[PDB]
Amino acid sequence: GSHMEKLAKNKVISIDAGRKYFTLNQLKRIVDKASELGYSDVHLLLGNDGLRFLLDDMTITANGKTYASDDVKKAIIEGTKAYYDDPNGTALTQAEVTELIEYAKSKDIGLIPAINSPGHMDAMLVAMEKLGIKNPQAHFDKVSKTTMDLKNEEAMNFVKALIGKYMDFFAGKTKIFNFGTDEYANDATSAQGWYYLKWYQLYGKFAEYANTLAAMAKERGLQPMAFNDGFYYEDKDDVQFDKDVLISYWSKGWWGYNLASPQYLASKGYKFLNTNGDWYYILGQKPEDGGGFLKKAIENTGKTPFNQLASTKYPEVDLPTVGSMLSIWADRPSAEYKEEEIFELMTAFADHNKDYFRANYNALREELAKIPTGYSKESLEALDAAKTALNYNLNRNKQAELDTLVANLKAALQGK
Ligand SMILES: C[C@H]1N[C@@H]2[C@@H](O)[C@H](O)[C@@H](CO)O[C@@H]2S1
Ligand SMILES: [Mg+2]
Ligand SMILES: [Mg+2]
Ligand SMILES: [Mg+2]
Ligand SMILES: [Mg+2]
Repeated sequence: GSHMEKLAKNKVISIDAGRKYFTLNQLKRIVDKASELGYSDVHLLLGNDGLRFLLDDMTITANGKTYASDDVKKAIIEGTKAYYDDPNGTALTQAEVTELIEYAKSKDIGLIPAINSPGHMDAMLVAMEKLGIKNPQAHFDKVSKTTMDLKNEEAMNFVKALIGKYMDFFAGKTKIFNFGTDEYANDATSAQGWYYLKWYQLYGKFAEYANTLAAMAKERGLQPMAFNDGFYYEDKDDVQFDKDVLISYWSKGWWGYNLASPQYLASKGYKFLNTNGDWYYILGQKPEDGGGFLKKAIENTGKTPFNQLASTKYPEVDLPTVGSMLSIWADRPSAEYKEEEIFELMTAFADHNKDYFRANYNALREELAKIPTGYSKESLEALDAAKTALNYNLNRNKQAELDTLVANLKAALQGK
C-alpha cells in the first residue's frame, strides 16, 4: 500500500540452525547484513530435527516427576548428535542467544525463534528415550525417526513442558514464537502424514496439540506462529484450529499432500507471513538436483512478487499478509554454509523490493555514537539542526538521500 504500510511489513530471513550448527558470530553477521539490507527480523529455527539451544536451567516437570537439568541437557546433546554430530558445534547457550537478541535489538531487528514439534523433532525423541520415556515415536509404515506419537501421553506431556520452558525464556524478549507443525511423520508415510492422521482418526488429536501450543504462546505474551501444513487440511473444517496463529504459508503441497489453500485459510480469518517456497535455498543444492538451488532462489526473488502466496497468482489473488520470509534450509546439514551465498540471496530479495525494505541505518548509528556526552552555541545549533534533519523512515530506494543527511551530521560533529 502506502510508503508507511510497506515499511510496516515484516521482511524476514529464516535460518535453519536446527539441523545445522551456527556460531553466535555467524548469526550476528546474518543480523548485520539483515539490518544493512533493511530486513525487520531474523527467523531462527533452534528446534528442527536437531535441537541446538540449551537454557541454563533445563529442569523439566512432567508426568508427576521431575527430570534434572543436567540429565535433560545430556539427553538433548545425545539426541542432537544422533541426528547429526556437527563438527562445528552442538547447541547455542542461553548467554549466546540472549546476546544475539540484544545485538539484533540494537539494530532494530527482531528475533523469531522456532522450536519444531510434533514433526521435525528427531533430537527430542532420542532425548526422551535417554530420560526413560519409551517409544515416543509415531509408528506408521515404519517407526518414525522424526515425529512424536500423539497417543503417547508421557512423551506429549514432556514435550509440552519442554516447549513451555523455551517459551518462558523468549517471553518478553521476542514478539513471536513459531511452534512449527509442518510435515507430520513424512519419513514414515511417504510424505502423507496428514492422510495417515485422518486414516487413524488422529487428526483431531493433532489439532488439540497445536491448539495447546497456541494457547501456551499467547498466555506468555507471545504471538503464536506455525507453518500452514496441518491447518484445515484439504479445506475441511470438521476439526477446528486456533484462529490467532500467524500462518507461515509456504506451499499448498503436491500430489497426495492436499494442504489447505491460502484462500481457504484467509476465509477462516488467518493472517500470513508469506514464506513462499519459490525463495528457498537448501545449503549445497545444485542446479542438477532440482528444487531450491541458489540460482533458482535468486531468480525467483524477481519473478515471484513480494505479496504472492504460494499456489496463487498475484495480484489476481490478493490475500492479506503481514510481510514475507525468505528461508535458508539445511536438509543436508553437512553441506558447507557459505555466508556470501546467503548474503547474495538476501540482497537480491531486497533489491527487487526496495519499497518494502528499509534504507541502511548502520552508518547513521555509528555517527550518533560519536556524539560527545562547553562548546560554542553556534557549533551546537548546527549539530542540533543536522540531528533534527535525520529521517528514520527511508526505504532502500533512498540510500543516497540518507547518506547526505548522515554526512551533514558528520560535518556538524567535526565542526564542533
Ligand atoms: C516448513 C518447511 N518444511 C520443509 C523444511 O523442513 C525443508 O528444510 C524445506 C526444504 O526442503 O522444505 C520444507 S519448508
Ligand atoms: Mg520400523
Ligand atoms: Mg472453524
Ligand atoms: Mg521463503
Ligand atoms: Mg559449514
